[PDB]
Formats: sequence, structure tokens, C-alpha cells
Amino acid sequence: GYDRALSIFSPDGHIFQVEYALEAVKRGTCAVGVKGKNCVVLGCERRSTLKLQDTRITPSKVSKIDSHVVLSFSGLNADSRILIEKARVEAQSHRLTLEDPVTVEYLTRYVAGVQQRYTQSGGVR
Amino acid sequence: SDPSSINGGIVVAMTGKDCVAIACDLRLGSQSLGVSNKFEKIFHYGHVFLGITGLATDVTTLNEMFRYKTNLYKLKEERAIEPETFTQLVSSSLYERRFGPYFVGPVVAGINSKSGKPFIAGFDLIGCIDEAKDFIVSGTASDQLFGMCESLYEPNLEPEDLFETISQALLNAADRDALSGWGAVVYIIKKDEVVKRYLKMRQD
Amino acid sequence: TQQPIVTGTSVISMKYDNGVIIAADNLGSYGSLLRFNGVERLIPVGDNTVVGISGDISDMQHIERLLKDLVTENAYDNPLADAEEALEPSYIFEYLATVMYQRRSKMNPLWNAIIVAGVQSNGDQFLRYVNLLGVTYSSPTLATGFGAHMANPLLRKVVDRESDIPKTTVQVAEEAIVNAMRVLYYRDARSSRNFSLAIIDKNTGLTFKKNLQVENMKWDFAKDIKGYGTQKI
Amino acid sequence: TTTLAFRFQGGIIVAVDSRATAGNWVASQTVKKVIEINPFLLGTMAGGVADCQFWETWLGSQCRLHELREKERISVAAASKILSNLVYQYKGAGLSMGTMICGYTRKEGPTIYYVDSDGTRLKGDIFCVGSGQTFAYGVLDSNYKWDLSVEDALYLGKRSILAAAHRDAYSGGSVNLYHVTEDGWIYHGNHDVGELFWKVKEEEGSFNNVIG
Amino acid sequence: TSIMAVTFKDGVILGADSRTTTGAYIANRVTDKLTRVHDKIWCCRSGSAADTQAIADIVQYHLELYTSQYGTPSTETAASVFKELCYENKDNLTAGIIVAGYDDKNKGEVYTIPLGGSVHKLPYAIAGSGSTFIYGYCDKNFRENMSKEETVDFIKHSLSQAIKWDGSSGGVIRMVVLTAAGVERLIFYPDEYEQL
Amino acid sequence: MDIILGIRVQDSVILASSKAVTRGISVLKDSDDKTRQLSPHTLMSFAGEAGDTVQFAEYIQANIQLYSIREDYELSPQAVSSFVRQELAKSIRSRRPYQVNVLIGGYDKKKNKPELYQIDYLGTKVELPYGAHGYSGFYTFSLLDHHYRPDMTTEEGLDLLKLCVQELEKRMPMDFKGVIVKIVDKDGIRQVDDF
Amino acid sequence: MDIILGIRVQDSVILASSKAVTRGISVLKDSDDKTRQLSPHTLMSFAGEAGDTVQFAEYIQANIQLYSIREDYELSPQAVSSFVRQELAKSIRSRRPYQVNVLIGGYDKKKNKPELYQIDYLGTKVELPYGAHGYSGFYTFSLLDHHYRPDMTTEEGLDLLKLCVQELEKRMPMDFKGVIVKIVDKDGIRQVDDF
Amino acid sequence: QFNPYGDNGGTILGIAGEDFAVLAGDTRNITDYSINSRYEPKVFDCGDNIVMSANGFAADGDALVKRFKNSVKWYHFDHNDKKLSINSAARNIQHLLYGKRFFPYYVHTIIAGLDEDGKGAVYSFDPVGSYEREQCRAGGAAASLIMPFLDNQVNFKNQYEPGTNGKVKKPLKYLSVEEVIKLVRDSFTSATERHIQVGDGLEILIVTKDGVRKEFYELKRD
Amino acid sequence: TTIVGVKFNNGVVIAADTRSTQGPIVADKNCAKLHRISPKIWCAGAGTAADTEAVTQLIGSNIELHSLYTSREPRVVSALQMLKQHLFKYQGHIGAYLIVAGVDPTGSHLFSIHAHGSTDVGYYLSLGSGSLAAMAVLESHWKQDLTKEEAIKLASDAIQAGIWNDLGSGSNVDVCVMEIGKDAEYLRNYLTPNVREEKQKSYKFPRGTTAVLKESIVNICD
Ligand SMILES: *[C@@](C)(CO)[C@](*)(O)[C@H](CC(C)C)NC(=O)[C@H](Cc1ccccc1)NC(=O)[C@H](CC(C)C)NC(=O)[C@H](CCc1ccccc1)NC(=O)CN1CCOCC1
Ligand SMILES: *[C@@](C)(CO)[C@](*)(O)[C@H](CC(C)C)NC(=O)[C@H](Cc1ccccc1)NC(=O)[C@H](CC(C)C)NC(=O)[C@H](CCc1ccccc1)NC(=O)CN1CCOCC1
Ligand SMILES: *[C@@](C)(CO)[C@](*)(O)[C@H](CC(C)C)NC(=O)[C@H](Cc1ccccc1)NC(=O)[C@H](CC(C)C)NC(=O)[C@H](CCc1ccccc1)NC(=O)CN1CCOCC1
Ligand SMILES: [Cl-]
Ligand SMILES: [Mg+2]
Ligand SMILES: [Mg+2]
Repeated sequence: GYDRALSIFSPDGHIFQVEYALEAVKRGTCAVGVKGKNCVVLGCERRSTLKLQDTRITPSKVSKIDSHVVLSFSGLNADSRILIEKARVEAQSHRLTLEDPVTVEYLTRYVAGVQQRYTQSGGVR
Repeated sequence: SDPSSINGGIVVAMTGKDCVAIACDLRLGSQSLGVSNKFEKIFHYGHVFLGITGLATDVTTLNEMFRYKTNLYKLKEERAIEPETFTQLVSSSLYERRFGPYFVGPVVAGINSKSGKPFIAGFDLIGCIDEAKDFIVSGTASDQLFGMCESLYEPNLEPEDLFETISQALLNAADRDALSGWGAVVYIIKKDEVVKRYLKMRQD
Repeated sequence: TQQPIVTGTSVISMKYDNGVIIAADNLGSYGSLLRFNGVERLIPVGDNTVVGISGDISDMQHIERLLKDLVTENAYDNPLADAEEALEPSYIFEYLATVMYQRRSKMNPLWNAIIVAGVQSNGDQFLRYVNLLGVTYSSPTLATGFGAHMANPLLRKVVDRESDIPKTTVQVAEEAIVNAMRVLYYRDARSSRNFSLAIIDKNTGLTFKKNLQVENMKWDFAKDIKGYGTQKI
Repeated sequence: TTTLAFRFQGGIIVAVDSRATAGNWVASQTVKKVIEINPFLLGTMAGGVADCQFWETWLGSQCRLHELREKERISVAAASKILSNLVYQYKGAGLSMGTMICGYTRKEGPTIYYVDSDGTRLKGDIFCVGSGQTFAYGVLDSNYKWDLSVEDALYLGKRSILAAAHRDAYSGGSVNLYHVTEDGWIYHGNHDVGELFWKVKEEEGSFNNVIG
Repeated sequence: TSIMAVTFKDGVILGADSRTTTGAYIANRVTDKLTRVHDKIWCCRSGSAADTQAIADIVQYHLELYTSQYGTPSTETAASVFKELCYENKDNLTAGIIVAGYDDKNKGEVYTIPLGGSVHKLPYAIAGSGSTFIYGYCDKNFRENMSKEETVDFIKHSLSQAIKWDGSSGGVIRMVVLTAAGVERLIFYPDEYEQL
Repeated sequence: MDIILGIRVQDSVILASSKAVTRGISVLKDSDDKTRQLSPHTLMSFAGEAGDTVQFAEYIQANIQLYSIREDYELSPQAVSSFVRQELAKSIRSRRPYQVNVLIGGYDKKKNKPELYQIDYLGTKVELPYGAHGYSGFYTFSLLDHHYRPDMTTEEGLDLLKLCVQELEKRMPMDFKGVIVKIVDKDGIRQVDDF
Repeated sequence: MDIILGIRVQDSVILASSKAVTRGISVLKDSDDKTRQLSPHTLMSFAGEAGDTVQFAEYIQANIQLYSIREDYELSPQAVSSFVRQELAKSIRSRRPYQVNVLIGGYDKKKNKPELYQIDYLGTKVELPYGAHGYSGFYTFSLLDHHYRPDMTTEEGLDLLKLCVQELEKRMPMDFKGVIVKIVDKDGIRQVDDF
Repeated sequence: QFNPYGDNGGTILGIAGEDFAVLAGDTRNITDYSINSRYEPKVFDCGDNIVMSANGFAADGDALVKRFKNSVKWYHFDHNDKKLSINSAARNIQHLLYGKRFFPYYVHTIIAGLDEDGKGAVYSFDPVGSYEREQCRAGGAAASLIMPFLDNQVNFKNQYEPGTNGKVKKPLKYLSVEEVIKLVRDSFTSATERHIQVGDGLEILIVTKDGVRKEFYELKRD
Repeated sequence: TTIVGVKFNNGVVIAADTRSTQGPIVADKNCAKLHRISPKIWCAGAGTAADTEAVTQLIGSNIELHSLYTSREPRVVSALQMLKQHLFKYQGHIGAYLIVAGVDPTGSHLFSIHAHGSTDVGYYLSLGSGSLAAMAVLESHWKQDLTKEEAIKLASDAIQAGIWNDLGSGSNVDVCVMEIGKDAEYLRNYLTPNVREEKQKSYKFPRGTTAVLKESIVNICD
């Protein structure tokens, strides 16, 4: 198996691969979240250099993780699908064992834990 | 389906100074289910006492059989049967069913009216006589009774003291056995008086 | 899960004032067939330990190879291999006891009963038993198979407890062993006349006696025995 | 064993005996068959002692890890399901367990779950578990009402174990009582059947089958 | 057991070891397996000790009652009575018996009766668990019309080997000579026969 | 066959017996009377192996009726119970034993007392204030230990019996289709039609 | 576990499932719901080995719910039934197979038709107008062969179902403590509270 | 077919006092009807004032003691030479036993020592790891003989105050070390009389705050 | 059980231990295993206890009737023949293992009988679970031309070997000497090397310790 440590420290105490991953987020389309007194709203930008698009079938920017939680993102589109899939599976697993849907904090903690694991595992970016 | 441990129960006997004692519990059950708490296991034919443990139907049958036989004995002999002689009769009757036996553990106790000597005996299911100076045990808690008797017993105990020893032997043995208990009876037997006492014990 | 094929019968042993004695016959039985007659079942380890083995012979030969290899491995990087860091009887036993219990726990035992006899570096007598189940015990006298039933009673008349060990000489001890072997020839149907004996003394060391025979036997009274009950001829 | 627990107006009553057996040998009369998982959760034990004792104490460790991770006490449902999912993994291997997980939480209220070694998990108001469960049911069912007082409910639980202790050969020793409220579980003492039987017989006038 | 019977010029000789076992324990090391059913008609017993003894006792009773009415019975007649008991009770018996006897008309004769209860007249016969190891030896060394000394040596050497290889055989070698002269008992001890 | 119960009160003996007869996965009948009158003041209920039960009950009935005619006299409940026990005690060591368990309820006219006897297929006899055969006892005995008193009336005994049937209908796995109830007292034997 | 029934009528599918849970000689519960909603218009009832039943039902439930979230779309009853069959077909050659029999009732919104599937623990699937698992079928199939028509209403289907339960309560040996009834149609899944 | 279990006989006994605790056991070792050794100890000092005995199949017994002794050694290495309390030892032993739940150690285990308040403590285990603290326990071949005697003499079971109409029980009290040793000796002589696998010798280990003392007594050798 | 028989100059001697077992439990500590068939013919019995007593009493009864019928003292071979044919008929189901010995007009005799009905002759014999321990002693110390006192010593020594080494055997040694021309002497408890030591404590209870519910006088008279 491919083992190489890709995410490592530099002399100044930075992990460049993690910081360069932030640059990919900066390149991505804008996404905003605002919460009111009795609601939350998620807004997302879509770039207009792409005409002749089919909006029926094109992957939407906001994804349902469960019937009560949603997830939007900024950055590499392909990478986001992997996180969304893992989150959706964990959501159903939680309902199965705890007999209660996930809290938003719990779901976030899981997704964040996956992202962290990919910063100190060999052979992955 | 082990005939000797379906119903449960115990019997113990002891000797003292010019006296004998025989005791038993009152339980009759069907495996885990307790059914009756009035099922006495000690019987007597004249001055000779017989205790029987094991399969309850055979306990009843053998009592009825030995009443039958001792009644005829007395009519022909014109005297009461003695413990030594009755012991031989029990042995003969059990061995007669060698290859289809009564599933029982009998115990004889009494005082010979001629000599005055205290006498006890035990048997296995096919009739082997087990004579003893000190004590005889029988039933589903025989291991427990053997341990209690071997430590508590001393020779030449007075009737009042002997009562305490045999009662404590039975009670503490019964409480370590699931199929024994639910009450107890003790018989103190002197040359020409016999006292019967019911013991207070835990009812579980 | 095994069944034993070629088998060896009793191994007997005891302690005396200055050391230990051990013996076993030279037979390799194939069921009722007395197949092999030149089989040595006492195996020395150094000049201070003898291991006597009964049961399956193929498993015995495997244990021989393990002991042989243990000597080799102990000599590696060990300047004191023939002195302070030599193999003790207690080391050899504990190794075998470990193996026997591990094999039974894997449901694939070495089908044997083993007695390790020897003298320690401080002069103390060593005698301990181990079998296919991994069961271990020690006693002034030890025996396997039929020996346990017939030899032990005879050997316990000489040494009945610990305090009888200083009062027992090597002459008296050997006499009792040799007698016990004769009794086994009379009464064990898988024994032979030929046997080996080994003495380990704290002063005179290891003495290994081969090709011994059972002698001074009583058979003459057989001529007087006729029939099985009422026959007079 | 005989164990029970029932739900009522004033919370949950839990009652157990204290006998342990190996065949007909009475091995102990003083065994603890209730396990205190936390101030709001209880577990009852029937079947194999080692199995029950080992895995229910394991269950407590898993419940403690939940509240450390989630900053909140575990639900009775989630606690019972950890145990039922564990024993399901071992299904066929020969584990022997009849357990009841009892407790109170805000979202659930007073709750009882039956969990056993062949994987059965059931929510319910009344359960009796063990070799003497039928004897306990007989008394409990015939005297149960939802509107029982705390005092009367405690007694009925005690009296039901006593009934089983008397008739079942593999039940006895003493009765251990527990009451579970919105504030947590409360212990209501150890009661020896040696003294309790006669006390109940005299005061109540019951047990006329026995020689007084 | 190892047992055999051999005919020769002057009559017939029976031979046997003296070992009785329970598993691997020797219950008797000086057993007599050669047993009299009539003056000059004997038998070698193998198999179950209880069965063979009970059979031999019944035969001896039959031949004693035969003699009282019809005089001395033939060796064939004796074998027939053994057969009748062994065959009709084959389901309940474990007995391998050799029958041997001396007539003046018929001289020496040997009948063997295996487990099934069949009868076989032979010049010589071997049986028992130890016999398996000496089929080769006995076939190569047996001659007809041997002398007394030659026949004693043949049986001694044969049983020696049977004993050497069979764990269920051992002890002393008992023999019984049957001739016109009478009945002679011989015994041979381990120190002699082992080093042959 | 399955459920048979018995309760002895002050002045009477009450027997309750299930009405169902089931073979395989089919309830063949729901009105079966599992009892026989042995004499005017003695009643026997029964349960066990198919065929054996009725064959045994009627055999006992015939023998007791024969005795009554011969002596012009009614045997006591104690005497009848002893006869039945001995017949079962003989049976257990036969080539093919009777697999039948019975309850005998009777009123002794000489003693003016009700009597209830429980006898199993081995010939194990006991006199009891209340009794049951089979799995029924695992519920009813503990219940009766609590609610039973020795000085109860017949009406009180019927209410006590309703409490047993209700519990069995709640906790028993099989549908036994209710019970037929009969009372034995000084005036003989009668059936309760509405239960 | 024991009794599960299913009937497909003109515009709906009706599932009836027994409420009893019995272990040994004790009915531990009389209000057990032997079903799980897999999706808004699909319902699965189940019966079989203790533990296996609920474990299997919830495992299927989780997988179908996962699919719904991923695709934002409801799988057809036919598609769900095929997924369930394959899982049971895998199971039967495992080290320890799931011993669970199921009925799947659903309303296909694209076809505007009700559908009922019967699947056993081996993975044997069939689409049927009416179905049953276990010993229930030995009574209900012949009954439905007589009284069932394809154009019946939901109310007619409920009366037809009452006729089945009545027969089972008359002839079945065990007390199954009644049934919970649920209807699946164009408007989803609902429970009948008074049956 | 190979049978991995055997029975080595013998019996063991543990009693606890106010400031002490004893663990006794006979020295006889047997297989079937033969004696293997008249003196083969099976009660061991395991360190930290904890004594232990695992009676039944000797090979499993030795293995368990060996593993617990080693568990004490590593407890010191990993937790700065901290003393392993009797309650902690008991829990650790449950895990040792239950680890082989599906191929069990065939033994009855008893440990003895002082608790953290200095008071006497006795714990007892079944073959698969259940445990319970008690004042009193007998284990092994003669357990059924000795245990009921202990209920009567240590815990005063079935004994009432004379003249009180069986209403007042005999009050519980701690026994002196002298009185306890008397009960142990009598228990084993009685067991020797009526059980064939018990005899030869008796070895008692006493545990106080001062340490672990030994006493030996002869038993009948038949 | 351990039982033996030894021949000497002018007769024969037999011996036996006195332990009776019930599994691993000692039922009787001093039971008699030496049986009288006739005055000068005696029997040592091992195996099933009820069978050995019943078979010895039946043959003993028939031997007495035979003796009276023939006006002759009974012979050992007659007892032997009657025992073997009875045991054979029952195909081993009557579990009696006997050593038969005695003196009669023909001389002194020593035989053994097994349960299936086979018999053996010998100068020295041993039966029972401790027969191997006893036979080891007999094979070691037996010689031709033993005196009376030498034979008693050898026989009791062989029984002792069984007592100490066999778990099936124990307690005391019983002996019976049968010499030609003299009465047979039955030496009950010839050796008693297993006396129970003094107990450490008296377990005499204070009067009133046991709780009582009812008292009543029992009528034994007519
Ligand atoms: C009521 C009292 C009856 O079931 C309860 O159900 C209690 C449950 C409470 C205490 C948690 N159950 C028992 O007491 C339980 C019944 C039982 C027995 C065996 C298997 C399953 C259930 N008893 C036990 O678990 C006893 C506990 C005491 C201390 C002896 N343990 C044993 O019987 C052990 C271990 C059993 C075992 C399980 C799995 C694999 C192997 C073994 N067995 C022994 O100690 C062996 N035996 C004791 C008798 O002496 C010879 C050796
Ligand atoms: C050689 C040994 C083999 O051919 C000879 O044939 C001799 C014949 C001589 C003695 C006439 N055979 C034996 O010694 C014979 C071997 C034998 C064993 C079992 C069945 C058939 C043959 N041994 C015996 O007959 C002994 C004699 C006793 C010890 C004095 N008897 C037993 O071993 C009995 C036999 C019971 C029996 C079984 C089947 C058919 C008939 C009888 N068996 C036991 O006592 C069982 N024993 C219990 C303890 O465990 C070991 C076995
Ligand atoms: C030594 C001890 C063993 O080599 C001796 O051989 C002695 C012989 C003397 C006493 C004559 N043998 C015994 O002590 C003998 C051992 C034994 C056990 C079982 C079968 C054969 C031999 N003990 C007995 O025979 C006892 C005698 C009692 C203690 C007075 N009897 C039992 O143990 C009976 C055996 C009954 C039996 C029936 C059918 C076939 C064979 C044997 N068993 C019981 O009593 C056990 N159980 C008690 C509960 O009720 C049911 C029976
Ligand atoms: Cl023979
Ligand atoms: Mg109870
Ligand atoms: Mg002994």
C-alpha cells in the first residue's frame, strides 16, 4: 500500500498540504449561512461562464444529510461527495444504534473528524 | 428424569445415651415446582421407626407394604417386630426387586425392647444394609448431612441435647439444598416414651 | 486430536539421601504386538538430568529432538555453558511443562507421561512429573502407567515422607527399584524383561546402566497348580 | 432467579431475589442481582452469573463513555440497545441472560426494556424474568393497578418475590427493593425471607398451606 | 492366549501358555488352560475364561454320563458335544477350543472349534491371539509321524515365539502328553524357553 | 387436555377443567368435559396423553360403581383416592403405563368435610387445600398462596377461581377455550352453566 | 412472532400482524408491533427467530432510508422487494443465516397500483393478491380463495380480513392476542386503532 | 477422542475475621483412585498481602495463579509500585477467567486478604469469572460437606437465643484467629473422614497487617 | 475395596479392608466384608455390596441344607461350583467378585470368583480396586512354606498397601484364619491404624437453641 507521509510539518511549524487545501477552498464558489430567530438559510453562488447547462440534473450545491440536516460547501466538488456520503451513512447508523437522529453538533463533529484524519494518515492528501 | 431427585427430601437418624432420634423434612415437589409442605417421610410399625427418601410414589408404596408385612408378623409371632429383625425384612424386600428396583433410600431407627440397646441402620435402593454406632443419612442433601453429622456429633448425648444436634444437622443441610426443606419433623425416642417436634425453618 | 500408535509403558523413580534414581523398560508396543525391543526411553540431558518418557514413541522422538536442540541453544553465546549457566533439571522441566500444556490447549497434545529426574547445582534432589494434560506434581516417589498402581506402593514403604530421604542409601534405593521392575514384568502385559536404569548422585554424578535384566524370579510354584477348580490332574 | 419490574403512577418498582444455584446445590443466598449503572439507571440480572455480571458492568462503562463524549446522560432506549446488539453478535455461542434495563430520563419518562441472550428487545410496563417468573406474575398481575401508591407498590413488588421465593426451588434468600423516580433510584433495603415470610404470614393472614 | 495341539507317532500332545488378562493387567500368571474332559480326552481353552470353563464343565458332565451307559467315548464324539454347545449358543459365547484325545484304534486325533462353532479335524492345530505370529513357523516345521522328543521341541519353540511377540501371552509353557502309556504333565519355565 | 384446577373451601370442593381438545394445528372441540362422576359425592377430573385419559377415567368409574352396587354403600373420598393411586402405581411399571394425571374432589358424609386429592401418573398422592396439574400450577399456586383462606364460602371460592382463570388467559401461550366448573358438597355434584 | 397476513385490493394493501410475544410458558407482551416502515409508501411485516427478526427489519429500513436521502427519490415496491430478496438469498448460505420471513406491502405511485410481495427466509419471492407466512396460510388461503374478488374496496378488504382473524381465533392452538392492522395506499401508511 | 480436562480432587476453605483472614487447603493430589502426591501445595502467596487458590483441574489452576502473579508484577511496573487492593484483584481475576469463557479454566477460585479499611476479606469465583465477597466460603470436592457447617458456626444460621421462643436470633460477632483455626481443623478432619479425595495434610495461610504466616497439620493418609 | 487370600503350612488365611463407598463419599467406615458360608468356609467379597451379601447368603443357605442332607461337612469346591454357576447364569449383571477359602475333609483350599462366572486357583490372590497395590506386596514377599504367623503378617500387609495407596479402600483390617484340625478364628478389626484424632472443640449446643413450633406425645402402645 502507498504509505508516503504527504502532510508534514515545515521548519516554521506549518503543514503546507493543509494550508494549500485552504487555497482550493478560496477558489471555490461562494457559500453563505445565516440563522434567524426560528430558521436557518443557506445561500450559494453559481458561476455564469457555463451556459447551455441542464439545471434539472446538475448536482445541487446544497445536500440533505438527513431529513433535518443540510450541508453546503466550498472547494473541490468531487471531494465534497466523499464527505457527504460518509455523513449520510453515519446519520443512518446513529438512528439505528441510538434510536434517535443525529444532533447538528454531532454530525459536524463526525465530518470534522474525517477531515482531520486525512491530515495525519499516510498516502492521502 | 432421574427418579431419586424428582420429588426431593431428606432423612437423618442418630443415637444417644439410652435413646435414638430420627428426623425428616416436609417438602414434596415436581422438580422446581413445590407442591406440598405436609409430606412426612417417617412412619412407624409398633416401636420400630422407618424413614424413606426418594421417589414419592415408592415411599408411599413401601410404607403400605411394610405395614402389610408387619401386621401379619405380629399376628403369627404374637409380638412386635424388633429393629434388627425389621432391618432384615426391608433388605429382603428391596433385593427381591433387584433388576426393577424401588428408587428409595430407607432408614431404620428404634430401641430393642428386650436388651434396651439403641439401633439405627441405612440402605441403598437394592437393599444393602449399612449399620452404624453414630448416624445414618439419606436423600438429595446427603452430602450436606454427612458433613453436618461428622462435625457436630459426639457419643452418649442426653435426649434433650441429642434433639439440638440432630435438628441443627437437618436444618443447615436442608438450606443448602434446593429440593429439600419446607418444614421439618424430629422424633425423640426413649425406652417407653416418644416425643415428636415440628421445627421452625425458612420457607424458601 | 490424536490416538497413540507405538507406545512405551511404565517409568518409575524415587529419591534417596544423595540423589535420585529412575528406570524404564526397552519396549515399543504396537497395540498387543510387542514390536520393537531396542528402544531407549531414558534420555540424559547434560551430566545432571535424565528425562524418562512413556506413551507415544513418535512424540517421544520429537521431544528428544527438542531437548537436543535446547542444549545447542543454551551453549550459544555462553562462556559458562559447562559451569554456572549449565542447564538445570528445573529449567528442563519447566520448558517441557510449558510445551505440554500449550499443546493440550490447542487440542493437539503430545501423548506422553514424563518424569524429569536430576540434581540441582546446590545439591538438592529434583523429581517432577508432567503429562499430556499439562498436569504437574512432585513426590518422593513417582511413577507412570501401571507403575503408579504397583511400583509406588512398594517404593513408598522405603520412603514414605520427606524425613525418610536422608535415612535411605543408594544401595537400598536401587534394590527397591530393581524389585519394582520385576513385579511389573509379572503383572503388566505390555512390559519386557530388558530395561535401563539411571542414577544421578550429587557426589559420584551420572551413572547410566544399559541392558539390565529381571532375574531371581519365582515360577516353580506353577507346577503344583492344576485345573481351575475341581480338576485334580 | 426471580426478578421483576413494573411501571406505575409514581415511577418504577424493581424487585429481585438473592439466590444462586449450581444444579440443586444452593451456592449463595446473598447475591446482588441489581446493578447500579448510574444514579438514574438500573439493570437486573437473570441466567448465568458471570455472563450477567461481566456484560452489565461492561454496559456501565459504555454508558459512562456516552456522557463523556455527548455531555448528556444516555437514554434508556440507547443503553438497552447497546446490550442487545452486543449479545446478538454472540448469538449461538451459548450466552445465558435475561435482563431488564430500567431508568428515568426527561425525553422518555420512566421506561423499562426487556433484553435477553437470543436478541429479544421489548419496551413494556410489566415484566417478570427468571425460573420463578410465573409465580411472580400470578401475584403481581392479580393485584396490579396503575393508581397504586408508592407504599403499596413497594409492598406488591416485595410480596411478588416472596411468592416466587416460596414456591420456586431455585429462588430465595432475600428480597432487594428499588424505587425509581424523576430524581433517580432509591434503595429500599434487604429483606431476609427467613423473617419476612413469617411476618407476612401473621400480619396478612396468607400462606395457609404452610404449618403455622 | 496362545494354544496348540499336535499329533505324532505314539499319540498327541497339547500345549498352552499360562497368562490371563484384564486389559493390560495380568490377572493370573500361572493359569492352567489345558483341562480334562475325560481320562485321555483333553482340551485347550481360548477366549472368555468364564465361557470356556462353563462349556468344559458341561462337556465333562456329558461324557461322564456317556461313559456310565456306553463306555469310553471317541475323541470325535467329544468334539461333537463341544460343537453342539458352541454352535447353538454362538450369539452368547466367546470361545475358541481345541479338542485332543487318544484312542487305541484311532491313535492321536485333533479337532479345532473356532468362534462360529464349526468343526475341523487336522494333523495339528493352533489358536488364540498369539497363534497369528506362528502360522509361518508352524507350517514350515511340522512333519507327520514325529517322535515324542521332536514334538515337545516343536511345541516349545512354537509357543516360545508366540509368547515373545504377543503381549496377551506369557508365563510358563504347560503341556500334556497323551499316549497308550498314560498321561504325563510337563512344565517349562521362562529361563529355559526365552533363550531358545 | 391441559388445564385442571381444584380448590377446597369450608363446605365444598370446586373443580375447573379446560374445554379445548387440540390435535396438531387444529382445535377439534371447544366444549369437552374432562371429568367423570365416580359416585354421588365424588368427582374426578383428568389430563394427559390422548386416549389414555378417558380409558383410565372410565375404568375407575366402572370399578367404583361396581363396589357401590355390591356393598350398597358409598366409598369415602379417601378410600377412592387410595384405590386410584394404587392403580397408577401398578401402571408405572407396566409394559405401557397410563400417562394420566388426576384430581379427586369429594365430600365425606361421615366426617361432614370436603376433601381434595392430587395424584400424578407415577401414583404420587397428596391431600391439599388447592391443587393443579401441568403448567397451570406455575401461576395458580403462588396466586392461591396469597388470596386463599380456609374458612371461605362456595361463592368466595368461585371468585377466587375466576381470578385464576383470568391470570391463565393472560399469561398462558395456548388458547384453552375457557373452563367447565363443577361443585361437590353435601348435596352432591352440580355444574355451573355460566362461567 | 407467529401470524402475519396480507391482502391486496383495488386501491390499497392491508397488513395484519399478531401482537403476542411468547417465551417459554409466558406471554411477555400483548401489544407488539411486528412491522417497520421502509419508505412513505412501503411497509414490511416480519416473523421468525427471536432477535433475527427485528435486527433484519431495521437493517433493511436503514438501507432504504439511506437510498432515499442519497437520491432524493422513493424506490418502487418492486425494487425494494428485490433488494430484500437478494439480502435473504445471500444470508441462507452464510455461517449463520437470518431466520426471518417477510411480507412487503406497497403502493407504486408511478403505476398507481397496490402491490403485495411474499418472501421467505430462503429468498423465495412471489407477488400475490393475498399472502401469509407460517401455519396461518393453512386456514387463510382456502378462505380467501372463496371470498376474495380483485375489485374490492378497502372497507370490503377489512371485512374480509376480520373473517380470517375470526377463523384463526377459532382453530389455532395458541393465543396470539389479536392483530395490529395497517393500510398502505396513495396517501401513505396509517394504522387502524379499533380492531 | 481426546479429553482436555481432568480432576485432581482436593478441597479449599476461606474465612475472614475482623483484622485478619485465612485461606486453607489440603495437600493431597489425585487422579481417579490413585494418589499423585501427599504434599503438593495449592495455596499461594501472590504478593501485596493477597493469597490465592484455584482448585479443580490442577493444570488450569496453576496456569491461572501463574497469570495472576504475573498480573501483580505488571501492575507495579505500570502504576508506580502501587499496592493492588483485594477488590481490584478480584475484578482483574474475573477478566482473566471470562477471557476463556468459551474454553474455560475448570477451577473454583478463592482469594483472601485485607480490604482498604484493614478488615478481613474473602472473595470466591466460579469457573467463568463470577465473583462475590463473603465472610465464608468452601470450594472443591468436599465443598458440599464443609459449607453448611460454616453457615452454622461462622454466620450462626438456624441458631436462636435460648428461651426467646425462636424470636431473637443469635447475634453476629467476629471470631478470634484461635477460634477460626479450630473451625478450619475440624472442618478438614470431618471432610477427610467422609471424602476419599481429601486427606494427607492441611496447609493454612493466615493474613494480617504484619504479613503472611503459615501453619501445617497432619491429616489421615487413607 | 481391597481383599486378599494367602495359603500357609496347615491351612489358609483371608483378609479385607472396611471402607464402603458411594461415589466419592465414604458411606460406612467400618463395614464387614468377610462372610461366613459355613463354619470353616469363609468368603471375602468386592464389587456391588448388596450382590456380594445376597449371593453369599443364598449359597450359604443351600450349603447348610446340603450338609444336613448328606451328613457331611461341606467342601469348598461345592461352594465354588454353586457360586460360579449362579453368577454365570446372570451374565455378569450380579456384580460379585469373591475370594473363597476354607478347610474341609479333602484339605485346605483357596479360590477366586469373578462376576461373569470364571474361577481361579492360587496360593495367593487379590481382588477389588486396591488389588494392584496388594498384589505388588504379595509378589514381593510371598514364598513357599509359610507359617501361620507369617501368613497373617503378609495378608494384613497386602491389605494395608490397599488402605494407604487406594482411594477406594481405607479404615481397618479384618482377618479370618482357617487352620486344619482347629476352629476357624474370625479376627474382627485385627488392626485399627486409622483412629480419628480428638476434635478441637465441643459442638454441644445450649439447650433451647433450636426454634420449635409444636410438641406432642407419640403413642407406640396398643
Ligand atoms: C436463579 C437463581 C436460577 O437461575 C437465577 O437465574 C440466577 C441468576 C443470578 C445469580 C445472576 N442464576 C444462577 O444462579 C446460575 C444458574 C446457571 C447455572 C449455570 C449456567 C447458567 C445458569 N448459576 C450460575 O451461573 C453459577 C453461579 C454459582 C456461583 C455456582 N455458576 C455455575 O454453575 C458455574 C459456571 C457455569 C458455567 C457457565 C458457562 C460455561 C461454563 C460454566 N459452574 C460451576 O461452578 C461448576 N460446578 C458447580 C458445582 O460444583 C461442580 C462445579
Ligand atoms: C488370550 C488372553 C486371548 O486369546 C486367552 O484367550 C485367554 C483365555 C484363558 C484365560 C482361558 N483369555 C483371557 O484371559 C480373557 C481375555 C478376554 C477378555 C474379554 C473378553 C474375552 C476374552 N480374559 C478374561 O476372560 C477375563 C478373566 C478375568 C479377569 C478373570 N475376564 C474379563 O476380562 C472380563 C470379561 C467379561 C466378558 C466380556 C465379553 C465376553 C465375555 C466376558 N471383562 C471384564 O472384567 C471387564 N473389565 C472391567 C474393567 O475394565 C477392564 C475390563
Ligand atoms: C471397594 C469400596 C470398591 O472397590 C469395595 O469393592 C466395596 C465392596 C464392599 C462394600 C462390599 N464396594 C462398594 O462400597 C460399592 C461401590 C460400588 C458402587 C456402585 C456400584 C458398584 C460398587 N458400594 C456400594 O455398592 C454401595 C453400598 C452402599 C453405600 C451401602 N451402593 C451404592 O453405591 C448403590 C449401588 C446400587 C447399584 C444398583 C444397581 C447396580 C449397581 C449398583 N448406589 C447408590 O446408592 C446411589 N444412589 C443413591 C440415591 O439413590 C439411588 C442410588
Ligand atoms: Cl481360566
Ligand atoms: Mg424457593
Ligand atoms: Mg485409601
